Amino acid sequence: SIVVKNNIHWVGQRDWEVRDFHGTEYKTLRGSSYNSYLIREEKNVLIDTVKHKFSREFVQNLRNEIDLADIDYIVINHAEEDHAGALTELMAQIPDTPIYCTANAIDSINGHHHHPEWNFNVVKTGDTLDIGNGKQLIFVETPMLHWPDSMMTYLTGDAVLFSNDAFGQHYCDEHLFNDEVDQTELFEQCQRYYANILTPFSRLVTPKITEILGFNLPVDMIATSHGVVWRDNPTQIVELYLKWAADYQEDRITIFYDTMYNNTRMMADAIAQGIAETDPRVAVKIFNVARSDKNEILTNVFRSKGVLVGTSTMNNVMMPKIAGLVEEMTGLRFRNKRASAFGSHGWSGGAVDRLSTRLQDAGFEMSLSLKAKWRPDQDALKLCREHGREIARQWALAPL
Amino acid sequence: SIVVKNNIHWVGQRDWEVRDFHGTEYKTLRGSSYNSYLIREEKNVLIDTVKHKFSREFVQNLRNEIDLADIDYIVINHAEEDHAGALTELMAQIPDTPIYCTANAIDSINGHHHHPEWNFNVVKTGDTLDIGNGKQLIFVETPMLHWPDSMMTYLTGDAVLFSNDAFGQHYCDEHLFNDEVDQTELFEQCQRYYANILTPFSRLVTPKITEILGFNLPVDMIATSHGVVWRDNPTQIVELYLKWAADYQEDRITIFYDTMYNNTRMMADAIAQGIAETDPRVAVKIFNVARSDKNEILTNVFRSKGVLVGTSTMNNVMMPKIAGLVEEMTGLRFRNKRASAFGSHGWSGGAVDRLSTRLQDAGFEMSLSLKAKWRPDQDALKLCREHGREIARQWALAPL
Ligand SMILES: Cc1cc2nc3c(=O)[nH]c(=O)nc-3n(C[C@H](O)[C@H](O)[C@H](O)COP(=O)(O)O)c2cc1C
Ligand SMILES: Cc1cc2nc3c(=O)[nH]c(=O)nc-3n(C[C@H](O)[C@H](O)[C@H](O)COP(=O)(O)O)c2cc1C
Ligand SMILES: [Fe+3]
Ligand SMILES: [Fe+3]
Ligand SMILES: [Fe+3]
Ligand SMILES: [Fe+3]
Ligand SMILES: [O]
Ligand SMILES: [O]
Repeated sequence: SIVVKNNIHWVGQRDWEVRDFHGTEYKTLRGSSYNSYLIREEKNVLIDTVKHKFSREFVQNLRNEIDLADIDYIVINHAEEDHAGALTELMAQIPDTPIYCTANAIDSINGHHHHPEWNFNVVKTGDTLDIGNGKQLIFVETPMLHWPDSMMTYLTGDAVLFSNDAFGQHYCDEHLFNDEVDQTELFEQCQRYYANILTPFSRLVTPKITEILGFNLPVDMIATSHGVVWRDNPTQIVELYLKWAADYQEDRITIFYDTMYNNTRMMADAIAQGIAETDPRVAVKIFNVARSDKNEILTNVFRSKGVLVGTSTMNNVMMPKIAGLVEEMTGLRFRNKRASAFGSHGWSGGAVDRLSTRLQDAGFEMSLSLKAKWRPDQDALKLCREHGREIARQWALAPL
Repeated sequence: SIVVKNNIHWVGQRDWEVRDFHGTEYKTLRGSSYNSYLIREEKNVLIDTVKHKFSREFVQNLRNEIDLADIDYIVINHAEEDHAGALTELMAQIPDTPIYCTANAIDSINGHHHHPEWNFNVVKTGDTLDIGNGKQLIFVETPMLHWPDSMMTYLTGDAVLFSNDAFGQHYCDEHLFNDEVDQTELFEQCQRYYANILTPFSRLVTPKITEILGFNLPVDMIATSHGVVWRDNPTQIVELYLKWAADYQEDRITIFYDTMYNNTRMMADAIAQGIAETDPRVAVKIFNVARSDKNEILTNVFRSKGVLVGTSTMNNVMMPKIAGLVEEMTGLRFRNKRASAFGSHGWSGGAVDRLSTRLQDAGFEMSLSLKAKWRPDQDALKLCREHGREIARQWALAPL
């Protein structure tokens, strides 16, 4: 194990090979980690666990650190499989150990493990737990961040905020602290995390952070359930969350599409040029949804002021990958963004209008659509380049 | 080149490496071919071409077979890129050569190539073209099979029906004739082709085949644009098309789903058991949409009497891959099929009802949904197994 601070010991699990989270909806390109902590004062407290597949390693490593019978309290900030998956394995050795968690946590913990006979202790915001030596744990309820059972645990004296998922990122490294890792790679994974997971709950992030800051509690470190431990200016990740939650957007336009014969692709490239030559301030990214990483697309959309989505008509409907991605954006609930649909068709078409409607349903302020028949000739590409001009002038953050 | 029959020479292109058709919406696991034919009587006629990427090889191989200036007529049964892609390359050497095709073909050919100065000859059903030696070509319009410009060309005397896409399949082999290849692999690719491409136009297949059979024209061979040439009982592929077009279905149920933590998967496996123990006559297939081949899924759905689609609730909506696949099935327009939605949720759910509605929009006759919270315990799995029982009894093709 690794010493986090004083009597705080990291007993989690690094996952270098992991590439798929939430099934296949979140690609972890730089691996991930599952942070579990063992506090050893007068009382011994285990905070969260690890993935189920590493349950055997978790219990064995935990034995080498401390006798399982000497563990007093178990804390579950979150009952998702990647944090409470090894719970059943552990409770088999110490079934009488009390479990501190939220009321919703009992529903989620029992929902996965089916061991309601366990000794649960429902906690709510303001509740405290003495561990001796003048130190105590303070619990803060954070429902829908990102789960109904989510909560944070604060350790007095050491000033360590166990935030679980919050302020975490999927980044695997042998070093434990934020000031010991690559800053660029760290920022990319942090932003990648919020944009794909916490975006729809942005309206709850600001008020909750304000509430926690209102407690006037000192924060020396922020120990999340994923990635590094924030010790050097740990409040920096909290500030980013404040910015990201405020309907974050840069002067950027993201264009993505699906194509069978590149007709729609040629439209996208023409649109980008029309934008770039109209507003040099705007950064432009283009992705083929079939050839690109879905999570990178969503991260840019989160950063963008507006997007253009392209699709060709296939059997009177839009292409499946485009339909699927739009369905996903509807769940993320992006705010204060604009959208414009485009694409090519053969005869009757109809996929472009279909897509435009669903983008509006997803919450985007819709501009006019751009349509073309078969492969665009020189005259058609002028219109597509013109469409980019019209979009750039409309979506301008400032004059000129 | 290879001799098909008498003065008919195959001048197409085999594609062993090809794995993606229509972008990435049709996986060609056994490669494919692009059949082009050169008829050499008193007149010389080229029927269709090949993919654009093989244009340089096509024109070069064609030169070795015949002088390009000695080619009298060019026939385009279909103006899709995989058949008329090398047209521009060829017309650059012989721009004065007449092109025979449908009225819609001119719109599609010009739409891709942008060379309207070419000498087009609009043809319609019943039109003939003399090539000498008592032989002539007969044109038959087949709109929406699968394109508005689609048509077939019949050669009298030799009794060869150039059907283009119709009765074709994506199967690459060094041997040219159907009686020279693996029959099982051939049938799989043929059924795979119709189910994924021609399903929505099934209402047009029967009447068109009836019309062609009404001409009382002899059929010795059927030369398609993809795969083998039917010479040994060539009308066998036509009979399959008659069966497949009549809202084809076996006593079979296809179950597919997407899952983040296998909760929905455990429901699917439980449902399958409940069905298998209720109706042994039914064949059952199960697929994870994230781990399976999309085209194999659609082929089974085409063969099935009904399907069960599973999804967990993710951000108040369904999983993208499931939403995307449902969008695709809506375009295929399956008929006389039944559907039942299921899936797991965390708290409020809603993805199951959402999916069930879209399945009904896709044309499926909807049965009751099956829902579960978190991971199903023993009592929950009984319900899922019970749901399979209720589905099996309802979807029974015959009593008991
Ligand atoms: C399988 C298939 C289905 C199609 N269905 C339609 C359709 O329903 N309506 C339409 O107007 N065009 C249809 N088309 C024509 C395409 O939309 C047309 O070729 C388009 O310009 C190509 O789009 P792309 O940018 O993806 O290459 C279809 C084409 C294919 C290959
Ligand atoms: C990222 C994420 C989002 C979720 N969103 C919802 C939701 O909006 N509504 C709900 O009832 N449950 C939600 N859940 C809980 C899951 O539906 C629950 O864990 C389910 O039982 C797992 O489904 P599975 O079969 O794919 O593993 C969510 C879970 C995750 C991981
Ligand atoms: Fe989580
Ligand atoms: Fe997590
Ligand atoms: Fe075609
Ligand atoms: Fe084809
Ligand atoms: O998590
Ligand atoms: O085709």
